[PDB]
Amino acid sequence: ATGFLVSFMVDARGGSMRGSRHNGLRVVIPPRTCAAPTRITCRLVKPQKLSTPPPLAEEEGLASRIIALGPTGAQFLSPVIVEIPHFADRELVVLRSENGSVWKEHRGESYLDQILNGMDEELGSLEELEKKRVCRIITTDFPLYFVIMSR
Amino acid sequence: EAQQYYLDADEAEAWIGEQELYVISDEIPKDEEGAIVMLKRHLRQQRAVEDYGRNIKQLASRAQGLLSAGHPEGEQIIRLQGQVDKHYAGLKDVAEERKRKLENMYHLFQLKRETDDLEQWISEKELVASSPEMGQDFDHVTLLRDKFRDFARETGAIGQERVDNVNAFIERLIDAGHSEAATIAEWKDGLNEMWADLLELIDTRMQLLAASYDLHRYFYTGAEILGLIDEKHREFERDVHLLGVQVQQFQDVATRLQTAYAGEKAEAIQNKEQEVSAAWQALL
Repeated sequence: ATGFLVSFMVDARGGSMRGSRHNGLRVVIPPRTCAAPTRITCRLVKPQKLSTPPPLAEEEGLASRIIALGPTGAQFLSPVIVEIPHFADRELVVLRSENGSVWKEHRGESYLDQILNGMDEELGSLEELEKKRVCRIITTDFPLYFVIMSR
Repeated sequence: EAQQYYLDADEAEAWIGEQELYVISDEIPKDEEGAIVMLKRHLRQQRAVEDYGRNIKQLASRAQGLLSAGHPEGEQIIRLQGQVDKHYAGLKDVAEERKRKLENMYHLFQLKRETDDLEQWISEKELVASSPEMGQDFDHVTLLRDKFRDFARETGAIGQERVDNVNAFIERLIDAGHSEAATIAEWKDGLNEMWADLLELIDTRMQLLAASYDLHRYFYTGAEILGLIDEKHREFERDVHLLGVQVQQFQDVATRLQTAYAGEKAEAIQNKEQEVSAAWQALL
């Protein structure tokens, strides 16, 4: 029942947390992935707030709000897992922006058992995620923004 | 006298028509100011209408006197009076509706302004809450930690009041019955959510800073202990057992703290623990 509104503390003992407002929204920081106690923030921002919203091609569309994970710039020692819920011919693509001005594409499977570093957490099958409509972003660092789009 | 009634009735009718089509207005205020002006003007106009009621009642009284006296045109006269009464009632409604509209637009402008100032204030408090600044030494972190505590408190106190006030206000509008109550409610929800987020952001920032304080407090304590071991070494039976207890505590702190860090930082913690232990053994 320990969920977060917008942030939570985590140290090298690792930790996993779900949005209390949004259960599907999940952050997993596996043991040994950050050097010290770190304050993780995860905020869902409306597109209308950016000065450079993700450029949109003809049949392209956003499938989630902008996702800001903090602190911006944070480097982890290995990768971290963030699961983002998204909304329902075309294809899911995660985009990220290091500083808010340029957007690029971001992109595991067998890595799962490894990157958890021994954590007793029951990650879903990629197929179960598709049914519930959640994206799994694996990253070793936080850019200013991540977003989910469909092309 | 009946002849006189007709003129009076025509006069009242014309006055009602004039107030309804030409004096009262449909204009829609663009802003709070505009609304206040329009409301102030409307209320005087409405006092005028209510005040005219005396004229109308008096006329009915005459139409009734002229009817009960058995005037030849008593049926004609009592009808005109019914028509006047009706038209007057129509004007009072139209005036009341207008009043209801202006109050709604006005109040809503106030609330919107007060909500906006508050949401902005919250947005500002959040930036202070997001600072990464961890502080270079123990005295610096002590400073940040103490400064942020004061900030968390001043913000909690002032903010909760302002939040409460906007909430009570929003509720009063809804309880009095407002045309925009569905929209006002979304505002309350949005505002209350931001507040909760701010209080959480404040809280994690505080936890971050407590942890940072602990790390610097440890290293500071290590330095003090080394000096205390050294002081005694250069130098009673009881003092050493006591310094010994202080050492045992430091040993416990080092292990607890270790679980939280990894790599370079965690080692620095272990190095300093052993350094202290080694120094301690030399003394014993």
